[PDB]
Amino acid sequence: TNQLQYLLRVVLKTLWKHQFAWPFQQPVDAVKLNLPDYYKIIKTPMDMGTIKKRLENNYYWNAQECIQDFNTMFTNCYIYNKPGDDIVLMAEALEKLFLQKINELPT
Amino acid sequence: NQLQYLLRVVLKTLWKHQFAWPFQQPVDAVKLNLPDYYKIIKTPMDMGTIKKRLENNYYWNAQECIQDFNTMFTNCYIYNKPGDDIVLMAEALEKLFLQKINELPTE
Amino acid sequence: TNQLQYLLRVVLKTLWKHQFAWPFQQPVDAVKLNLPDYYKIIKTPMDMGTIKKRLENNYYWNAQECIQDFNTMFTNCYIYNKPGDDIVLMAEALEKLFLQKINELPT
Ligand SMILES: Cc1cc(F)cc(C)c1Oc1ccc(C(C)(C)O)cc1-c1cn(C)c(=O)cc1NCC(=O)N1CCOCC1
Ligand SMILES: Cc1cc(F)cc(C)c1Oc1ccc(C(C)(C)O)cc1-c1cn(C)c(=O)cc1NCC(=O)N1CCOCC1
Ligand SMILES: Cc1cc(F)cc(C)c1Oc1ccc(C(C)(C)O)cc1-c1cn(C)c(=O)cc1NCC(=O)N1CCOCC1
Repeated sequence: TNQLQYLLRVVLKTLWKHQFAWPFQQPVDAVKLNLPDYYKIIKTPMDMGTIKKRLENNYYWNAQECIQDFNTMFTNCYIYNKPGDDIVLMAEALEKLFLQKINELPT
Repeated sequence: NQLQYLLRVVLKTLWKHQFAWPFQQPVDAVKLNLPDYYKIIKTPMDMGTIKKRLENNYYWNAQECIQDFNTMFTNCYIYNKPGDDIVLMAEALEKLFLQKINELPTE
Repeated sequence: TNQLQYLLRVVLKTLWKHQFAWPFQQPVDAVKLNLPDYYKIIKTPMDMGTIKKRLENNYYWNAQECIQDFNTMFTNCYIYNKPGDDIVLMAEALEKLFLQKINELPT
């Protein structure tokens, strides 16, 4: 099986279905929340919404580039928020699940 | 790629046909007052969805796409009486599907 | 690498950034601009928008089909408009650039 297929049909599907996915399914809406510093501090934004489109529209060079985007999504969240926030536990849980599913990856 | 063939040849052929229109998007059970449709048919399918899936790198391979076309025809034959307009249209389209699927490459 | 991937991430990216891209990012709206003859003279219309959808959705059989589309876009423009017209000077700059990027295509 292709790596990128797996990332779409398996890795991403699992994370998307998951309970805590909703804040990561579209980008952080800085106006709606009142956080003018978000686009200042977070240099390269990223969300599963974006990732899903990239898989569906032939953007990624290799599976290593799609994984990059996942880590950036997580690392972004951890930078901008203080540990033990609500959002951060959510991210942490998703990254747990994410990292499980990478290890099953085709080879 | 056989998937290319299913998009560019098989699906265009079927979509362009006169009988396609009821199979180009889901059956809208609300509009038809068919509240039993979504309870009887458990995997609904249509060319709208199939098209989307080919355009968005969903399928594991050509043979999963063929499964979807079959599910489309057989859902029709499950829900509807034989000899109904809808069922004769489905049969027309399936005949034409089987012709086009024969000249499939082997990759 | 796959050449289609190159056409998406490098060629089309570069052309779409460019200052003169905007009139070529969607079909030439003959009704808006008030050109009844455009669609009689131009038998195969084309634009960077349609090429993009096509790259994003697995439409192209191979990379030479995509390259023809880019060439149709320019020639259509030279056919329909007069020399010295602005749109032609724009397309000419875009074509220049297109041809540079095409000379670093994977093989
Ligand atoms: C504000 C908030 C309250 C809450 F109880 C739970 C969450 C996840 C939450 O965070 C979000 C809620 C909605 C949205 C929308 C739909 C606008 O994209 C985003 C977030 C949010 C998402 N992500 C990925 C973040 O990194 C941060 C988000 N919220 C800003 C935030 O965490 N805070 C606002 C002020 O700083 C402390 C808490
Ligand atoms: C209702 C109907 C009348 C007709 F003269 C021809 C058709 C094809 C027809 O079927 C449909 C018409 C519209 C739509 C829309 C566009 C709303 O999705 C769907 C169908 C239809 C499509 N498919 C694939 C089906 O299996 C069944 C559909 N309609 C309900 C239907 O045919 N019946 C409902 C119960 O009575 C027996 C027949
Ligand atoms: C009309 C016009 C005036 C102008 F000052 C600069 C341009 C590029 C221009 O051309 C277009 C402007 C907008 C649009 C929109 C965005 C609506 O589709 C299209 C064009 C246009 C684009 N392309 C690719 C063409 O080949 C021709 C276009 N316009 C009609 C046109 O250029 N002419 C109309 C008849 O007179 C000679 C010039």
